Amino acid sequence: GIFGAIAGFIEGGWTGMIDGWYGYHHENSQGSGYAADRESTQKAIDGITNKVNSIINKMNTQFEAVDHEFSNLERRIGNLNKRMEDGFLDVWTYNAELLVLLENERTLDLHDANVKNLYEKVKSQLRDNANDLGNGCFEFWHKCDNECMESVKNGTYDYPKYQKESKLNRQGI
Amino acid sequence: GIFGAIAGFIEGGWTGMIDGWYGYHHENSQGSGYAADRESTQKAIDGITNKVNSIINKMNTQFEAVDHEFSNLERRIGNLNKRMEDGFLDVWTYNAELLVLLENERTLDLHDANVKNLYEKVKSQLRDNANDLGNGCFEFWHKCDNECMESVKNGTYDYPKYQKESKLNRQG
Amino acid sequence: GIFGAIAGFIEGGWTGMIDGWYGYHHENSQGSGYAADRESTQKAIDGITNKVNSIINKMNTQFEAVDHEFSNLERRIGNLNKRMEDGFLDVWTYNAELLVLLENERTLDLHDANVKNLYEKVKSQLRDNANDLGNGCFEFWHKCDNECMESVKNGTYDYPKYQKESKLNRQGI
Amino acid sequence: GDKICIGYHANNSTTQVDTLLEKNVTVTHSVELLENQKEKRFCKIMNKAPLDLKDCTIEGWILGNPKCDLLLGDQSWSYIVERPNAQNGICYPGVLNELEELKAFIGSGERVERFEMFPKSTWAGVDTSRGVTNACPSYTIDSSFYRNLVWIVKTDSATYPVIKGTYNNTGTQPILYFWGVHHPLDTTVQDNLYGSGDKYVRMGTESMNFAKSPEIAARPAVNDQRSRIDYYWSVLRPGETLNVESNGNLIAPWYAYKFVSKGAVFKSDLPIENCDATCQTITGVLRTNKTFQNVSPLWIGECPKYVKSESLRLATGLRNVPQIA
Amino acid sequence: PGDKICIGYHANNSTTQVDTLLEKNVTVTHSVELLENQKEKRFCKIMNKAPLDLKDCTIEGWILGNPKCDLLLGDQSWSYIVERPNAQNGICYPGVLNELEELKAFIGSGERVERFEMFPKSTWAGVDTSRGVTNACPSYTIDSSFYRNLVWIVKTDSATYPVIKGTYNNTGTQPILYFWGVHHPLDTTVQDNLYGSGDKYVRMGTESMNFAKSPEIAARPAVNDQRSRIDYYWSVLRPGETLNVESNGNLIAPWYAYKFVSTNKKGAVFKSDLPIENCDATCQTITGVLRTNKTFQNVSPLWIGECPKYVKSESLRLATGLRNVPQIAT
Amino acid sequence: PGDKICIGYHANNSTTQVDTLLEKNVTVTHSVELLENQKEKRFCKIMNKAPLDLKDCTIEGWILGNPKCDLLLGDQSWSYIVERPNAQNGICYPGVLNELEELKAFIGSGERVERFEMFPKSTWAGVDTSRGVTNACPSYTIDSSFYRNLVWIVKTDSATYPVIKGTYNNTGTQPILYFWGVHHPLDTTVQDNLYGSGDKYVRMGTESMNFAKSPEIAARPAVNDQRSRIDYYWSVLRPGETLNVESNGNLIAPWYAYKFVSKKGAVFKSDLPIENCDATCQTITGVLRTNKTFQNVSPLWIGECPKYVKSESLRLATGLRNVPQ
Ligand SMILES: CC(=O)N[C@H]1[C@H]([C@H](O)[C@H](O)CO)O[C@@](O[C@@H]2[C@@H](O)[C@H](O)O[C@H](CO)[C@@H]2O)(C(=O)O)C[C@@H]1O
Ligand SMILES: *[C@@H]1O[C@H](CO)[C@@H](O)[C@H](O)[C@H]1NC(C)=O
Ligand SMILES: *[C@@H]1O[C@H](CO)[C@@H](O)[C@H](O)[C@H]1NC(C)=O
Ligand SMILES: *[C@@H]1O[C@H](CO)[C@@H](O)[C@H](O)[C@H]1NC(C)=O
Ligand SMILES: *[C@@H]1O[C@H](CO)[C@@H](O)[C@H](O)[C@H]1NC(C)=O
Repeated sequence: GIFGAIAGFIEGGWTGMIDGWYGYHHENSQGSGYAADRESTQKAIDGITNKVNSIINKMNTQFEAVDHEFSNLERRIGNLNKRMEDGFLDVWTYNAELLVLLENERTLDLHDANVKNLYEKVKSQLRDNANDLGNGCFEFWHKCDNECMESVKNGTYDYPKYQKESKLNRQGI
Repeated sequence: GIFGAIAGFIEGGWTGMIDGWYGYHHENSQGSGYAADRESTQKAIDGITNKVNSIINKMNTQFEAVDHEFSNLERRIGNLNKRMEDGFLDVWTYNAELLVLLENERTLDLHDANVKNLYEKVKSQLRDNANDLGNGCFEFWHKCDNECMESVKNGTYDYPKYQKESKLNRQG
Repeated sequence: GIFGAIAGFIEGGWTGMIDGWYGYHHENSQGSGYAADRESTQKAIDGITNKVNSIINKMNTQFEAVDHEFSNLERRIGNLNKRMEDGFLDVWTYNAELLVLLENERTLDLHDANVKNLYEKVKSQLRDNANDLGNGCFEFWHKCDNECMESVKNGTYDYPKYQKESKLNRQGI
Repeated sequence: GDKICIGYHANNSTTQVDTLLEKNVTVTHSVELLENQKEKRFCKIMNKAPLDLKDCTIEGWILGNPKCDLLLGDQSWSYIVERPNAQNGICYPGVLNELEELKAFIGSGERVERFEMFPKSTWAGVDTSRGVTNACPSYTIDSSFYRNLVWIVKTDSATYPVIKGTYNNTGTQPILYFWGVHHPLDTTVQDNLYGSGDKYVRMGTESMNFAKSPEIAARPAVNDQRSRIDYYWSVLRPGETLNVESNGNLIAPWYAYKFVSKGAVFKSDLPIENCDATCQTITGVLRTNKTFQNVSPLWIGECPKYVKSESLRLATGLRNVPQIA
Repeated sequence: PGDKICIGYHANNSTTQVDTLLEKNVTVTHSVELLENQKEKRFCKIMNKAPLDLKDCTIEGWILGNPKCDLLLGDQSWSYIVERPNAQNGICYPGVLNELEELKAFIGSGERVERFEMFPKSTWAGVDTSRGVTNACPSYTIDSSFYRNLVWIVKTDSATYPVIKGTYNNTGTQPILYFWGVHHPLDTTVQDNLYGSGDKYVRMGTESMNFAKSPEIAARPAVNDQRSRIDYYWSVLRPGETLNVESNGNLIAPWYAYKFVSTNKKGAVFKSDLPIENCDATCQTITGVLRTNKTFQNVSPLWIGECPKYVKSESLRLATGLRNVPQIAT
Repeated sequence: PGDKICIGYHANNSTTQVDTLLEKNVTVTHSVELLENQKEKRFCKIMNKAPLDLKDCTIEGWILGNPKCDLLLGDQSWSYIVERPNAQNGICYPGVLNELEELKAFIGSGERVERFEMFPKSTWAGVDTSRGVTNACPSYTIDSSFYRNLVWIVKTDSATYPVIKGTYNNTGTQPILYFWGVHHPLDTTVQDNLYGSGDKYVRMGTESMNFAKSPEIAARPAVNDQRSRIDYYWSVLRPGETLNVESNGNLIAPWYAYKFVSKKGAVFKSDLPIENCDATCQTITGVLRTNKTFQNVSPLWIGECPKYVKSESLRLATGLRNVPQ
């Protein structure tokens, strides 16, 4: 997709993550789970809701066609009315259909970007204390606690704290 | 942000950086301060200026209402004129308002991308001679001179020149 | 450009890469050459083709102007016809011209993105088994023959297989 | 070792959107913006019933064709429904002049109030009681006339004198009224009904003048009539006065309407039912919260925007890529 | 030397440029022009139907049967009409063709007409059919003639111009387009000489229509050496309808008329001097044929057939490839 | 402890906000308002050309030459017309100015008129040209006057009213706008006193125009103490065209007419002041002095104005999201 994450280097989504659009999956000696990142999810919900409402608001005008009759001496003005009314119909049908195609493209890209930025947020915290498997997964070189997992998620990961354990594990391999 | 830098991993802006949209904040034994990246700033200004003038240029035609008079036997054509003029009014009003909302979204994204690409430009210069902190900041593993800071800003940073000094501290 | 690859950290294009939009250039003891990344180019072709066909389809109505005559007591309705036809002419001229400027901006960005994602994809496979030379080029810290090159292009590069060799050479320098 | 992975939501949605780049994309969440569904009936709008004209056209109603008596009084309406096969209109053949403008003026109202504008006593020394025709039966009388007009004829013995009438609109509401001019087939019918000599119908107000005289000739038979009536309508503004003067061939205004006051006239066969609506189209009621609709551009009340589209579905969710089980 | 792999993109020898919101004159590797600006400066057949060339005749001259328009006389089938800007043969006896614009609109709507005698000269009794010709309306052979579709009726040697009557009942399934006139003499003397003394009228009716007119006698500035005028009129007798004609005098009677078939095409009346040739078109504009697959065109808003959308644009080039950044060679 | 270099973005004291599709009220560092909502409440010259202030006269009062409209009388050139809504001097003798709306549209298209004597009074032979005044059309100085561009022709003290005739050949370069009328007495007594006995007509014609009218005698309601009416007419004599006039009685003759010279025309109906000011864009509600692209002031304007839209504000972000510390 344009940021390359969704249906990209993260090949699939998670039916097991039901509480958010974007999330973390973890496994550790204490268990495993799928959990949404609430801030990025809620921000995205607020934006998309706003996009939908803005479009609805912008579209809330109506062009009104009319029931008027015209005589056998009014072919010109009768046709003028028909061309006028068909004209606005074609303009608005165009405006709505194109807007939908364009905004659907850009909405999917916004989701892709939010996933991508989440992934980069973790990768810059972990540095060489973890190994990039593919598919947006990292394997820690150290034991990573539930508390450690929460620290990666809320951006408080203490790299130095695990640097020695990590290096020792890294090259033992 | 869509590129995630502005109001993102770079949490705030710099009131101190007065002379540019995007740029650098350094700190060293000689002091600290701000410097705009001149090339990316001017390219964004050129782009945004073009966008504004394109919009103004495309919006340069006008539909003209007339206020002709209509008799008491001309209710239909009088109404035809009114609906006609109101119709073009509603299309242009829609065109202007929607374009401004859309373009405003894209312009903020563009600024966000320019910041991100600047951050990656530096990042790839510095390599492991510096630690990438979470926040668009890099902490050097070596003493970085005002001259050193300048070369980072100019794209002329010399990684091998500081590689061994950096290795020492990065491990020591 | 917005993703910063095209005319960016990769300064120029390749006239020699003739089979695709986005690609690899390689050099090794066996030889040197250009090869398109088929998968990313073909997806871009499908997408851009769909865009072009969508624009064409949404633009496939026509306002119709008419040959009608008006008499010297029909100044008002003659001007009404004129202002109406010109009105739809101006709306459609605006729609088409703005759409082209807009979509041209976004199509160049889409290409920029596909190049950057292809670059990042290789970068994350090679890790520290290769050295960034700048301009989107990596120099390997190990011998990388034609099958090795192919595996980078295929997404099946084996970092463990070459990690000892590349680590030894990284030291030697 | 321990894993942390970054990812996104999937679900069992099979609902698709299209994109400039890609068609048929399954997404986890989305909103349809277009309404394509309608109740095929007419309902009240603003808790106000529409006027069903039934077997009468607008002409039959407002001129008062004798067969249109069901519609005879005051009427208040939210819109008008005229059935396409309605057979009671202009029964005595002729042209209702500026017919299209009359239909638009009537469509812009919401109420009329019928009242006697010119009592028959207004016109002295003529006969006001013989003005009937087999072209205009009621359902019970083989020869009748419009309830809103009087076909004046000369008295049995006397010549047709100059008749005159005035009506002064001292009210606050405009008055819609009607008159006509009889064009006999023959000089014989002409002399029988009216005097010998040149005849005229003249009318005026502060802002309007009318003058017409009979165009005697045989036209093709319509409801057995080779003669014709030219019908006319006008609107007497509050404060205005109407003067009427004629020496023959006048089809006089009798009853008129105080007229009050978007309006609509729907030509349709749909039934009017005991129901309420907020959006009424010519092909049915929309009961919806959607932004667009493909039902009809012709409506009354507050309706969504008409477009030719089949569907306008906006992705709100992401691309749906659930695990293959 | 160390083994290399590099990531990059296509360049080519394209010198073709596009504009975007952010930047003008961007050279791109691939692009599509969406707008057509080329045309063939001629008229061709549409739906394999030839258009009607009125040549040196206007639309008025044609359907009234101006004697000089005999080339077009009769039966006509067309996909559109071409009227030359300086056609000389129109209304030869001066006067107004009433509701002209709405006539031109009605004719444009049609696809074919069949000429036929509507009222034979015999229909009118006690009057002289033969004498109605004028120098204002010559043919290309006789200097004094009259429109083919009308009879200018005159009273015979007797003082009286009698009441004349004519009926036509349309039993045919097709509307009939027909014409008549009322003659306005410059003076009372000409009025006396041509028609009976006293009040004159022309009255006509159908189930749906009425018409009454009397002569309006006055001297008017000379046109074609005539200070008298004719009021010309037209109407359409629906299928099943009957026409009654009655006149005291001053009648220019309908003689020949047209069975009229309306079309499912637009259709059009192009005022133009461009040549008609034996060619085929899908899209015919008033300034020429478009023979194109483009979405947009800048040739003309006026056309018949299937044309691209008209815009004022000079060019509408969509980028499809990417920025073209070829290596500099010296 | 280590030296640092940080990448970042501008912030500032801006409290100016924009809206986007995703978010409302976004504070941005730099922005531009594309819409103009301010105006000067007055009328100004346009291409250094003053508009025509009709003052206490309607367009009708002006070009028929109502006696109280004398200030207007003579040549005029203008950048647009201002008609005051309460102007009281219009058609002073009651009647209809036929094809009025179409006259108002033609006058609007013009930039200048030159008034000239089209038909000297001497043109009409055997009639009285000095008595055609009325107490319904007073000047400021006399109780009984008439339109300055027309002559109300009446019988010479010794009967009868003869056939009168006049011709004018437009040899000039410019179209001519002119006027005439037909008098419609309330009585046959007024008819006989002013004009002859006998059937009266008013006929006019050019190479391309035909006109014929005869009087329609009847009493209309009193307007300015007149139950008679005048039907007023206008036309345009093209260059090279000749006008023939011929009447028997009841003709209100063309006397003075206008050489008419014809961009964008404007007739503004407004009470706003005309000041000694210059402008490029004039709206019916005032001057726009502005560089902006859009305006929410009025759809009715003359000059080079911004495009009219119903928007309150159209502010484009140019800078970025403002996040000061
Ligand atoms: C049917 C008929 O009477 N035709 C006459 C014709 C008409 O009577 C006339 O056009 C109505 O006024 O008039 C013709 O003679 C013309 C003269 O009336 C006129 O003074 O000068 C003309 C040439 O300058 C011409 O002589 C005509 O128009 O041809 C004779 C025709 O038979
Ligand atoms: C026209 O023709 C039909 C069929 O002959 C006939 O019934 C009808 O009466 C005709 N119209 C008149 C007025 O004769
Ligand atoms: C390229 O530039 C020229 C002038 O600099 C201009 O006329 C042309 O429109 C530009 N090309 C486009 C629009 O692609
Ligand atoms: C805001 O900034 C401008 C330029 O720095 C300055 O002139 C102005 O005084 C400041 N405004 C305030 C907060 O008063
Ligand atoms: C009007 O004047 C022109 C030129 O002086 C002349 O040729 C033309 O005959 C005149 N028109 C008439 C018929 O009076």
